[PDB]
Amino acid sequence: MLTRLGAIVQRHLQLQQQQSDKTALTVIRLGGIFSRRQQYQLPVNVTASTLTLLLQKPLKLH
Amino acid sequence: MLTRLGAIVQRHLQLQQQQKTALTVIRLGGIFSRRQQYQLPVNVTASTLTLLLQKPLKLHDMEVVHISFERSALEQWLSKGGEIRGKLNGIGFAQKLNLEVDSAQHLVVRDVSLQGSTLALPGSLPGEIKQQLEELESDWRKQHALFSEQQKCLFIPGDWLGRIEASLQDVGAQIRQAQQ
Amino acid sequence: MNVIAILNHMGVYFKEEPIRELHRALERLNFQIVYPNDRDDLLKLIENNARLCGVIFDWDKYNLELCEEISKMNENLPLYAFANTYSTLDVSLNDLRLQISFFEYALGAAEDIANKIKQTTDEYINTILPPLTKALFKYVREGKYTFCTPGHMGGTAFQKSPVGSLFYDFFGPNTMKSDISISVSELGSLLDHSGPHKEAEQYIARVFNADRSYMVTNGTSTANKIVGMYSAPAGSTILIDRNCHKSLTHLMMMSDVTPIYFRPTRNAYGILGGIPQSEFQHATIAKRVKETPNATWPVHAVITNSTYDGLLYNTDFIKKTLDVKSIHFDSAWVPYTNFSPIYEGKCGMSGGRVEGKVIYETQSTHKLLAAFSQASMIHVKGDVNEETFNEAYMMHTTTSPHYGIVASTETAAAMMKGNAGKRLINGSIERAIKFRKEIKRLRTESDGWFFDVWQPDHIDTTECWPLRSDSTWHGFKNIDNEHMYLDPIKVTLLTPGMEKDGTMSDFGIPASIVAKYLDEHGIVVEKTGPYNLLFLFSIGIDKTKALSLLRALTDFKRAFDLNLRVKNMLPSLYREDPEFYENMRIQELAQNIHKLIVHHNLPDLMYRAFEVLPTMVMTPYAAFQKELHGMTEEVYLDEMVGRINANMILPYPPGVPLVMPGEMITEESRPVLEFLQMLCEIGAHYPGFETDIHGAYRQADGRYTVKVLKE
Amino acid sequence: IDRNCHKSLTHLMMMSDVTPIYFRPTRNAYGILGGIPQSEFQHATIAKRVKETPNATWPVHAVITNSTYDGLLYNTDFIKKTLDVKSIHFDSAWVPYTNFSPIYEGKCGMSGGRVEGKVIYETQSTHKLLAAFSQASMIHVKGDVNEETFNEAYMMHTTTSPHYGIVASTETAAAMMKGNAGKRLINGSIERAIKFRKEIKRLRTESDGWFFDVWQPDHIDTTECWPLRSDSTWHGFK
Ligand SMILES: *Cc1c(COP(=O)(O)O)cnc(C)c1O
Repeated sequence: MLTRLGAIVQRHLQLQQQQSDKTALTVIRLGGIFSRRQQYQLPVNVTASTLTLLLQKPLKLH
Repeated sequence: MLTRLGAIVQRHLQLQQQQKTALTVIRLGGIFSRRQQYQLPVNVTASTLTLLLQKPLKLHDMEVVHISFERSALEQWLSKGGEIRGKLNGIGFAQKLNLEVDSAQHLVVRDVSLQGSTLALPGSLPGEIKQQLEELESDWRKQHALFSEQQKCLFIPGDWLGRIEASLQDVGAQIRQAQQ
Repeated sequence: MNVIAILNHMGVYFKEEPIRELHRALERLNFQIVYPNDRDDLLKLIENNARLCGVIFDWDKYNLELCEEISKMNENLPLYAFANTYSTLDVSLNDLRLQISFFEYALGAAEDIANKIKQTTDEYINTILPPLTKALFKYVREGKYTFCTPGHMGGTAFQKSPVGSLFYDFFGPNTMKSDISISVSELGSLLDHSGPHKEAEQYIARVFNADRSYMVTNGTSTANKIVGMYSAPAGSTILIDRNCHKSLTHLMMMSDVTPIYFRPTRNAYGILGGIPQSEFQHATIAKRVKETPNATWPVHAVITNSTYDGLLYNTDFIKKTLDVKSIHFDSAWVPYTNFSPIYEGKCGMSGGRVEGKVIYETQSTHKLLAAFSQASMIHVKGDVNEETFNEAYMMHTTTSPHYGIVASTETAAAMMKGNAGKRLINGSIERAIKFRKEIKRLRTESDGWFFDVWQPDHIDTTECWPLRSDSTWHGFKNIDNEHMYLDPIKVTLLTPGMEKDGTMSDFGIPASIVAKYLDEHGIVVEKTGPYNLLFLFSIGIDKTKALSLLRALTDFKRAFDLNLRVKNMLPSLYREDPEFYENMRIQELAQNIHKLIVHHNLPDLMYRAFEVLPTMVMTPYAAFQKELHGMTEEVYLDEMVGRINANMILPYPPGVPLVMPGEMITEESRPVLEFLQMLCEIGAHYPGFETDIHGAYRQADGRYTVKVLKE
Repeated sequence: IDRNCHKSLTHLMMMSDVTPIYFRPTRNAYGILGGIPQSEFQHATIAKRVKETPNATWPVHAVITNSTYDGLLYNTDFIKKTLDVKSIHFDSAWVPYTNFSPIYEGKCGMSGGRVEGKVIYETQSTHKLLAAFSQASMIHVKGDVNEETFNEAYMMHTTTSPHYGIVASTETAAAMMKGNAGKRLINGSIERAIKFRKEIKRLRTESDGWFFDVWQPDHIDTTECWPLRSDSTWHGFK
């Protein structure tokens, strides 16, 4: 069922990456009295130890 | 018991080397502006202890032979400061005395004539050692009582009785030396 | 900076006349003119005179004897060489950093030449200075903002009070105007780490070979606490060194951690050795975890490299064997292990980036360099959490720091770049080795006793002397080879009084008497005690202070051999007790103290009191929680054996922590009590030689007092 | 701890395992916050927030921002009697002069005497509105409390090698104000401030158009601290 569930997630994420221009990712720029800024990821929107991310223009990695 | 008696006897001699009769005022570490003091540690533990003096004085238009202070009130005056209140001859109310610190680390009670009077504490096995020694001694008597009833077994060699009894008498000879 | 040098004389008139015209033009802009003689004269006007910035010489006379020697001392030094018609360069002048400014021998144009020298000198000032210090000097002459902090505003409030004018005239107008806070935008903020402060950290780390460096404005004691608040959460395990500092003691009392103490080596003279290589193994560290209650895997390690005496370690073996992702090297005494070929691979910054690990260093700035007080650095070699490690800096530094210290902290890093900075480290080493040879030369040729230097028998080489296993000068039993190194600039003087096997002798003079004699002439002894000494030979110790130390040592032998009086030798000691020191000579006091050392047995009660570590019952953080409520009692000096102490014992001599605040003294550490009773019976019969222990105050009968917790 | 706290006071609550209780100071519409009302200092108001806040016992310390960042003094004659806190703190980081003038009596913690059973702690800033180098402050203690415990926290934050150039200037600020020659700087700054306040109202009516206004009562002829009454419209505090 793992090799079959991956095909369902692949088909589900295929229709979600086509309309990914509605909401993107944004990291805060904390400063005030501090040096280098901090970087983080999605908050409670992903309740799992392995979160997923979608990209607009696909590239050839590895 | 060797790992227990060997530590209690080692702890007994550790406390005996720690300790006519005078009261030497001691200090503490840290960083403080003025000078804070404190009473004796394990030497005195009572709440309403008494203190003796050498040369008697005339305090409050009367003589006194012993002055008693409160342990709860002595810890505050010697640390926070202010004034101390102490009764005379163990009776009456806690009147205010002219007590201050001495250069020789003593407690000089001043009067109306600016006289010196060095205070002292009355003379007397710690309580911590006695609590652990009596519990260990009772355990040795229970183990020796079991052996002093089943030693008549016929199926036991005779050469083994010379080493089992010697191991019990060696522990008993050491537990009776520290309690002297 | 206004010295102009004009070397040599051609003898002709068409070349000396422009020199005479330029002599009257440079003096109008405040410049000193000097006339050196031969080639060796100009070389002495650079090493001894640092305020020189102009060298005028003929290009067609010494085109190779000057361009090579000057390049070996300064790279950006302007060279106002005058060329001729048939002038050219040389093939051996391509790999040399020089600044040559060509001119001519034209009459009447001497005024235009003076304007070019002044502008070139201004370019030299704006180049060697960092952008943080350069912006601070320019803000005084141009930046004039009102309604800012502090309230003095360049010394304005001091000009309205009679008592304030005396304090303003002491420093200077440029001193008060340089003290600015975060109310300036063109200079940035120290805590913000942006603008000039951003490039300043990348400049210091590049000079001292590091990835990222900080500018601590609260002394070295603060930099040691910032690292401890990173790899030590509320409930972990650290590997702190036994030979720690008072700053590291408070670090263990503020974090709820379980530290593990090591067992450094030592000899009989009191010289602190080092930690053996067996303690850095994996089976040794994991063995103490199960034996110590409430302790997990250590995630931080603190190593005192070097110690207070001056003995470096081997970082090439610790970075591979010690499996700790947070190793700390307290380099608070060696801020020079970089610009010298005899220090490669000996510190934490020397080498590459170790994967999975990182090196921490807290180099002191106002100790052996040149800067204002309350200055330190944090050297990081690797990848750390800057988003969290910086949070510990704000807990000890205010939001309005003093920029006068920041300008001097970065200045020490700017004084090291180039050949002008490399000669400061090597110059102190050459003066130290020369001082070491003068002791052995005046030892055999002399007639009687003489001081000795704790050094090997062969000191002809110029490098760090390793502590081998087949030597007798170090006196360490079973020492690891290629692990302990000797600091050349840290000269340890050994006074005659002991033997080579660790025993005593009949004739001997303690080091405490010699330390009081050096203070009469102004020489402050860094470390003293039994039969050892210590002096600091940093970059600020010139040849005057080095030669003056030997003269004071030779005068002590003359006053001791002739048997003089104490009043006619030590006037400061005589004023403490003129009645007792009346009919006493220098030989009577030196022999009475030496007999007390043999009688009370000092070397034996000291070597056996530091090896056995006290039984640590609870963590040092739990001991401070009982003091906050008021549960601290008092016991005698002999009643402290068997209780939980609250303060750290720092006995002098030597100067190492005896019992940590939170450790119980059991019967296993028997020489610990015998060491405290030995110092009290010896420092209670002669004024001036009292016992100095940070934790045991002097009373009125002889026995000292400590502070423990309640039962 | 007071609600209008500084960034330095924020890190203090993150280093000590304590349960702070925040107040609700008064405020208007111009962004100028007033002060904590007198109802918050009562015994029925403090004890009400203890039961509502889990893991909280009887408060033993109180931090009061007096004055605030804008400069609004409170009334210490009423706080030292109603507020039942043995350790009341006054963040006097903006008024290092409430002593050298008779129009500042009974307005700070140092004015008056020693409160029986209470202590006053103040952190008066030195390099803010005085004359000294940077990194300088003072801690005023008015009472008979434990000093060794309060002294151990000083060495944990301050290094063992202080800078005497700042210590010489920190004490100088206390010497420049002593005597009549120093008191003229406090009264002189007040006279120059009142004169600047009158120049705004003078150049407002005589001008032709809009002009700046000073947040001050309609009557500024007196030379003292103008109280915030309830029958006025300049403060705007409801
Ligand atoms: C001297 C020293 C310190 C104290 O340095 P400061 O910058 O003056 O606080 C801290 N640690 C060590 C190892 C020292 O030798």
